[PDB]
Amino acid sequence: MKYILVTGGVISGVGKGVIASSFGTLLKSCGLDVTSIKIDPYINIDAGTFSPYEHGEVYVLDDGAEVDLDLGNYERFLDVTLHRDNNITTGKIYKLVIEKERTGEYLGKTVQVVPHITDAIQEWVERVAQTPVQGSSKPQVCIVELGGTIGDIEGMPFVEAFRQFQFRVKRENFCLAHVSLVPLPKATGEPKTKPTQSSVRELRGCGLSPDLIVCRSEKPIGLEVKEKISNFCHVGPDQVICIHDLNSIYHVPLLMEQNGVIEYLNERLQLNIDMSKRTKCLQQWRDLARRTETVRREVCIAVVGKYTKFTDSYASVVKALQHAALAVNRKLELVFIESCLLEEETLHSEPSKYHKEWQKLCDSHGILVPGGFGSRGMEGKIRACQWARENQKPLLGICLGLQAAVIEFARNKLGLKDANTTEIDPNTANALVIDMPEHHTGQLGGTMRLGKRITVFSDGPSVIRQLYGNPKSVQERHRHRYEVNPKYVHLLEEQGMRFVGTDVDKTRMEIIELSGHPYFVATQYHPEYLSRPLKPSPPFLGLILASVDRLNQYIQ
Amino acid sequence: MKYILVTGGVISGVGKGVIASSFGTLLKSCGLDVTSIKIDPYINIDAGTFSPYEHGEVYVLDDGAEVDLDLGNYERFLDVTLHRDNNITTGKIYKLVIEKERTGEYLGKTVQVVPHITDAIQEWVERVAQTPVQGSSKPQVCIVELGGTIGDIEGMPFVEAFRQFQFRVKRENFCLAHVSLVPLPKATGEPKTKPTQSSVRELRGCGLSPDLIVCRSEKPIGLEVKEKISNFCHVGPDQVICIHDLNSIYHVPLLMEQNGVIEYLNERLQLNIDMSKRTKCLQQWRDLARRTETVRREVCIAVVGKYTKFTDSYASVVKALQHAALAVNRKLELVFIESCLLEEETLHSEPSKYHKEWQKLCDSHGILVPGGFGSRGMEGKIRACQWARENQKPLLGICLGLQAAVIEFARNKLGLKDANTTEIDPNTANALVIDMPEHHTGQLGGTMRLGKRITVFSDGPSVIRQLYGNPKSVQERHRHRYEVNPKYVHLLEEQGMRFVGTDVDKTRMEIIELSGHPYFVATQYHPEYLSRPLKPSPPFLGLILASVDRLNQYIQ
Amino acid sequence: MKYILVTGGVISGVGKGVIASSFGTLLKSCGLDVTSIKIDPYINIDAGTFSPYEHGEVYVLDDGAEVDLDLGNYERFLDVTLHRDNNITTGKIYKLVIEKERTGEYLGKTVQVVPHITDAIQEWVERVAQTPVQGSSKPQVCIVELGGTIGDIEGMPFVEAFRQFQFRVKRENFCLAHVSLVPLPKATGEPKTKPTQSSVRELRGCGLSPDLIVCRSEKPIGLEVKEKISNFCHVGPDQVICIHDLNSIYHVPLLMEQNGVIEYLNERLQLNIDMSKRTKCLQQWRDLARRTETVRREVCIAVVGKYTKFTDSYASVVKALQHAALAVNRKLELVFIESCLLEEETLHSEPSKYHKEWQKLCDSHGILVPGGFGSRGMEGKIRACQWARENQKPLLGICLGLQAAVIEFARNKLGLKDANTTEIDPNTANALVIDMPEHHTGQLGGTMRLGKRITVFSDGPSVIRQLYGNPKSVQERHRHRYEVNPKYVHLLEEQGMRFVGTDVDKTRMEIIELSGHPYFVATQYHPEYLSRPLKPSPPFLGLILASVDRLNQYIQ
Ligand SMILES: Nc1ccn([C@@H]2O[C@H](COP(=O)(O)OP(=O)(O)OP(=O)(O)O)[C@@H](O)[C@H]2O)c(=O)n1
Ligand SMILES: Nc1ccn([C@@H]2O[C@H](COP(=O)(O)OP(=O)(O)OP(=O)(O)O)[C@@H](O)[C@H]2O)c(=O)n1
Ligand SMILES: Nc1ccn([C@@H]2O[C@H](COP(=O)(O)OP(=O)(O)OP(=O)(O)O)[C@@H](O)[C@H]2O)c(=O)n1
Ligand SMILES: Nc1ccn([C@@H]2O[C@H](COP(=O)(O)OP(=O)(O)OP(=O)(O)O)[C@@H](O)[C@H]2O)c(=O)n1
Ligand SMILES: Nc1ccn([C@@H]2O[C@H](COP(=O)(O)OP(=O)(O)OP(=O)(O)O)[C@@H](O)[C@H]2O)c(=O)n1
Ligand SMILES: Nc1ccn([C@@H]2O[C@H](COP(=O)(O)OP(=O)(O)OP(=O)(O)O)[C@@H](O)[C@H]2O)c(=O)n1
Ligand SMILES: [Mg+2]
Ligand SMILES: [Mg+2]
Ligand SMILES: [Mg+2]
Ligand SMILES: [Mg+2]
Ligand SMILES: [Mg+2]
Ligand SMILES: [Mg+2]
Repeated sequence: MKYILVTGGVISGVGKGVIASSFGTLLKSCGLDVTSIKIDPYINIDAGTFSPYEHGEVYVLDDGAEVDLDLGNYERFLDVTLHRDNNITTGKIYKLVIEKERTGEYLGKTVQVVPHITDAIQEWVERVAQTPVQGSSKPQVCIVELGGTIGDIEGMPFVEAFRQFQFRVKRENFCLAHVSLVPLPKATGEPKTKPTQSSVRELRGCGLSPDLIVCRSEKPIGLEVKEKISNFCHVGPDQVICIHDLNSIYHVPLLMEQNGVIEYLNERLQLNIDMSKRTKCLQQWRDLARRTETVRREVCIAVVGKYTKFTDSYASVVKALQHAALAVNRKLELVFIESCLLEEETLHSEPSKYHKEWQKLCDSHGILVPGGFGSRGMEGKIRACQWARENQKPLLGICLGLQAAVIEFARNKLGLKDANTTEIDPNTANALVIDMPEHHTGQLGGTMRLGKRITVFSDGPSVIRQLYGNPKSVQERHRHRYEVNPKYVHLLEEQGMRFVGTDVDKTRMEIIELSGHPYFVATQYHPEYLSRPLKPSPPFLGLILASVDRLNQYIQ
Repeated sequence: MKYILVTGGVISGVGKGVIASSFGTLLKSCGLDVTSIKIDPYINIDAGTFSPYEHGEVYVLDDGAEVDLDLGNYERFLDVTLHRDNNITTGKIYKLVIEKERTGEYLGKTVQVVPHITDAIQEWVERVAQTPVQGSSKPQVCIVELGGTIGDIEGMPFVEAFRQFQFRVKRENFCLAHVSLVPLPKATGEPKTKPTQSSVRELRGCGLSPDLIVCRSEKPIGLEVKEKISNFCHVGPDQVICIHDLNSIYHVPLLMEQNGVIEYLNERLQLNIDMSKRTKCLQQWRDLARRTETVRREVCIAVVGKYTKFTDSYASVVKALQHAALAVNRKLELVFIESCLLEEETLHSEPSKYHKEWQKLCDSHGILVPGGFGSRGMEGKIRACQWARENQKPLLGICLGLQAAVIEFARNKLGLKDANTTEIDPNTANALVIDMPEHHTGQLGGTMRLGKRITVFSDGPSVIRQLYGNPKSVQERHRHRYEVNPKYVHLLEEQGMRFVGTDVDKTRMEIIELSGHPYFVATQYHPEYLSRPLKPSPPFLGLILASVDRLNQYIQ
Repeated sequence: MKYILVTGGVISGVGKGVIASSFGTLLKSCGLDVTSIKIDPYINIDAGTFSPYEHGEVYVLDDGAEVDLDLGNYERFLDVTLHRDNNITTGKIYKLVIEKERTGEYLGKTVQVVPHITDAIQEWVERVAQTPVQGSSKPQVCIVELGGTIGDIEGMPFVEAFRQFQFRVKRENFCLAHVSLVPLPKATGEPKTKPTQSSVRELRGCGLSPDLIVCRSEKPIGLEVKEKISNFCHVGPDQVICIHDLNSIYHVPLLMEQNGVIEYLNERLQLNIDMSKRTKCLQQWRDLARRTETVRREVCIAVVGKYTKFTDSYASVVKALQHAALAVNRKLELVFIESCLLEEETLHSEPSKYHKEWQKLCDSHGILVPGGFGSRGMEGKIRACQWARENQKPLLGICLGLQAAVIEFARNKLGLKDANTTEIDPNTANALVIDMPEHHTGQLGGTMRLGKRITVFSDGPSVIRQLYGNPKSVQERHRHRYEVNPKYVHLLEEQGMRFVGTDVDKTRMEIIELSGHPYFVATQYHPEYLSRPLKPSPPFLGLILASVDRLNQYIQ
């Protein structure tokens, strides 16, 4: 088992995740099995506490784990399926060790950070690196990405663990890549290597020695800066890799392959890649990165979102839209519309922003209501679903656009003008959405539907069955708690709201599709968790093909 | 509230505990209320897992907590009663924070070491420093002793916490004392200040600045070494305190008062001691420290102990014996006798060590069987209790010498030759000791008798009632699980084994005293937890007064 | 004597010189006597070895010292006269100590870096801080600017010296200001305080504690960044000073006075400024900084310079031009014309750049030939002087434009077509410029005319006498070696080349002024060494007033 550790230098927002993912993509293209581990030095255990407006985009693995979005980035770039243990945190390690000590399996000894916490870290890393992530074959390389910057208090147990680890796994199996900031004060316009010198000094002091240096700057750095860095950091000048700000993120593995990273890793980790097939063709990645700078025709999509700030709060959604638009060969223009600026309460307060938001929503080609874990701004979501329903505008709803869609449908098409949720307003005669928790053996009470579940379609006349390649079932990822009530599902089925897919027991409803409309569908699950750069997801594919009037042509 | 933080320098075994305790003793003598906090950077939560041969001498507070022996040292030197929270560890802090995060009282934020763990440490320290330890009056100074050496990974959260803390409590209320090693290579016989320079550099880097430097050497250091240290560490030359190896530990507060520490603390922390009464007489401490170097007549006591190694494995016991001997005005010579080297199995293996151990046990004036948390070597304890019973040699048993004494009494005086425990050999018709756990409301099951409990004596003719000042009750500290069976307690009461004291409900037995013997008593509790330098404990007092034939004279 | 030390943080080009000069300007305006010391950690002793294309603009003090240009910046901003010892370097200190040791005035002891080099540094600093720089009154504050970044090997003796020094001069007389880089990666657009945290940690470790933090960013930083910095660096949030990129350098003292630096220094150094007169009016500095952003009408000046690169290679010249243009109330547009691109050798090689350079020289309003210490490109200087002479374009020559002007005058007006220098081509019958070195008692041989010398004018009809306020003499600064030959000075005086000023002995010639021309003058000295922001120098004043046809109007 070979390891590649990716550490960070001067500051935090220095670009470690894209470097690690690109390493993975290169090695994958060369024919290797690659897993990856992300280490977060914060005290949390999961993302089930994280507020959406505070961190954004809980990513859900197919075993039901709510983890960092960085594991989502690895899943997209490497095309693998990671588990909950592929994400180590400080809280997880300290909890495992404190519990082990409290049930007396250290045999009365004093448990200390060194060596017990570092032994725990090393055993965890060695353990989850042999777990298969692509089928059943063992991985051959593991990319470990360490969060934070060297010198911080929070990351010291981990660098101590990895010093000992580099000697435990026989250094010919261990490579370290250091990502640092080469700043450039515009008072003189010269790249400064002094912060990199300091950070590599701290790294050497802690016991680790870099094999690659990845510099982060805005344009390329010359050979003099490269030679100064290789002199102070003890690498070769070819092992100093410059990654400037490129067009897209899909150009970073190509820029890494242009700097000859594959040959250095093939000799340093003693892999035995046969460097003959075009040097392990990254051919379709080249096609995709070329399309990213070629598309011209625009498609405008609206995103009715509560936390309009985009500190990665709709990351998987935006990326599913991008992967869909690139395969449709069109440029994506994304509009973010606050959902609370759509209710006429703002009209009562000040009509200016109300009107401009409504005009931005009106001049769009398609609508996407994402799933906010909450009820704040749901009124705007109902208004937007209604507007799109009575204007023949294509719409896709995600885990809450289903609830909002069925609510507005009942309200303004079946006369149940008091239909609402039990999310809020739990005092309602017409509870259109109810709470049907999961009851699996091993539960006392009930919890969400979490993870990969099977879904079976109903009948013939539906487009979602076509976009999915006409299969009988489809496995997707669920993170919901509330459903719709079957009384009403057969009430509002005579009126135009067909239910196309649901579980094997037919007790819940997952995909609605109101007929007599170009594209009006909704899903309880999240389709943006299985969207990859080289294979988009069929719901977003259809939403893009409909918003530019290419859907029917694509069906045939 | 004023604080004094005591940190450590070059190595670990540098003498921090005695420095902190002596600070406390000085300030106490000057008329102040002093509490103290001990910080252990290890991952454990309590000492209930610690093996006795691994750390030695679990100390039991009077609320039932099993803590470090350093809290025992503070209790002896300061004459206070500390609680479980006066002993912070890394495990306690990380467990409190992980639990707070897992029940969502950080409100969805990311919990990080800085600032959340350091905020937790600061709030804990501020909290337990206002808890009264002497009656009900609030403390005025708090001595915080930080374990480990500056620069270690385990102690970084704590020094970060205390940097922020020094600014939160208004520096005129915060003083730091740094204890360092001044080594002396005998190749040249000159004290070296260079390691102190390095450690104070690391301390300054982490954000703290010393107010006192306490050097640790074998003989005094001159004024040139003192001036070099004050030059590199930014203190005055009078704030460099030399503590060499003295006669006893009772000379350290006197040596601190000779270096004018009280005046510096009175001006630096702005206490308002009225330095007139002999400068706050340490008079009876002077008497005790003088007696330590004056006593001449010897008394030899045997300690039948399993783990003959004395890495502080019988600390409170040995110190109770010392406090008893000093008030009796005699020198104490302590013999450690392995309990497993008394059973004739070693006689079968090799009789040499068997015979020499038995001769050491035979030429002693008194026997003390301590309480080992286990059953290893109990056979030797039975043999020793029997030998002392049939030779009129004074004996005191502690929490297991009671069980061993009653076992040998039954065996070799009432014919129940198969009497044993349920500790080991749970298959016995004659279970002399049984398991009567505590059942207090708030329990599901049963746990030990732990902490301070009341004890009432039975009748008139007993010496233990006399040594205790003839009170009706006495509060002591229990850490036992097994008792004796009442059937047998009234069986072997006609034969000479009187039961003098027990609980209020008379369902257990605590003090046995077999009459027709100079001094043969036993106790279920531990009397060595309430033994102080200036007031010994009556059981050990009587054991010393009997082993030198001064008991009857002392009674009158 | 009060001290202010200015140190540097993360990188080198962080802006220390302007911060130190602005401190000086503020304190000067408040009515204090201020001196300043610059510490360069390089091994050189003077700038007499520095190549002009390598460092640029040797500045000449009025005692004959060739020093850094930073002393020129202090002289301009503070309006003082510094000496050679106001510029400490590593070479100076180590040479003084090595020589002291080699002549046995350490009395046989071992001389070590600590304490002997640091004692030398401290005595030097204490010594030159009491030397008067403005008349004869003792200074009251001293600004010490330490070059380089904390953590470098070259600057460790100096920070050790200043730790000891802060305690030697009684901390109430010592203040430290730390200038650091707050970088801003545009991937997220958030200012990062982590490098400042690291550098202040190193600074604290070395023994110094900041009193002010001066952050360097492109736009202002908020109160959250300010609070994070004050938390980690132990200052108040008002002592965190943000200096963004402003219009000019004359806005930095005003931005410092807006952040209340004067009040903090008045309380911290216990100066006794009476903060009543507008809080010590920086009134004419306000006028000048306002004019910097108000001037509209343009004036274009050409600079025929060898090393067209401007790494501060014509700093004093460009600044004299700016100070002149601002008082004339016009905007200055400066053109840099390579002197070697004017000889027709480039015409033979490629005429494109030749022609474009000649067109840039042709479309200018005035010409300035600066003094290059050499002979490279002098041919272009002769061509430019000739072009300006036969086109009635105003010209000013500086220490080599005098030689070039007299050479072209002889050549193309008196028929001596082989007139040249002994600088190059030492084989010439018509040596128009000769070498007349200085012979002062205390010399074996000859050296340059270096430092402040007196100059007496000749007669009535001249404009340079008018621009100087019609004085009899003027003290200027000389750094030349070659002069003109008196035979020829009376040869080409009938032809239109009048000599207006020279020494007291009339053996050399300093100011030529060819009549029958708007403004054609030349000077052997450098007038750009006495040019101040609030009083320009008369030669450049006249050159600007002539290039915009305002000279004659200004004369009356
Ligand atoms: N394979 C990846 C990796 C990165 N990202 C996105 O690109 C942005 C920048 O990535 P990253 O390198 O992780 O930036 P930072 O997290 O700010 O830098 P660091 O990890 O060093 O803290 C992130 O929002 C991430 O969602 C992505 O699209 N796909
Ligand atoms: N470990 C080091 C490295 C360099 N220097 C000093 O730093 C100075 C160079 O300044 P700087 O430009 O900041 O260093 P660079 O190596 O050039 O780094 P940068 O890329 O930021 O320019 C030199 O005088 C050198 O003596 C030092 O003292 N200690
Ligand atoms: N008030 C005190 C403090 C110390 N001791 C005893 O003296 C010995 C040495 O004390 P200490 O200073 O704590 O030594 P170390 O623990 O080895 O040093 P450190 O705390 O720095 O690790 C210990 O066994 C302790 O039991 C004591 O009798 N009474
Ligand atoms: N921060 C310091 C302190 C001292 N020195 C050097 O260390 C040498 C002194 O050696 P040493 O005896 O080890 O230092 P001392 O201060 O005397 O420490 P010690 O008490 O161990 O003798 C001197 O040459 C001095 O230049 C140094 O380089 N850096
Ligand atoms: N009072 C001053 C100070 C600075 N300068 C000029 O402004 C430029 C930047 O000044 P400085 O702060 O010294 O920049 P650096 O030298 O690059 O930064 P540092 O001193 O920290 O190395 C320099 O070219 C200098 O000539 C100026 O005009 N007048
Ligand atoms: N001395 C310190 C300071 C901070 N942290 C950790 O650093 C993380 C914060 O990351 P970063 O953003 O890089 O630190 P900031 O203080 O916010 O610095 P910056 O201004 O660059 O954002 C937190 O988890 C905190 O636990 C640490 O380990 N050691
Ligand atoms: Mg990242
Ligand atoms: Mg440099
Ligand atoms: Mg100790
Ligand atoms: Mg020495
Ligand atoms: Mg500078
Ligand atoms: Mg941050």
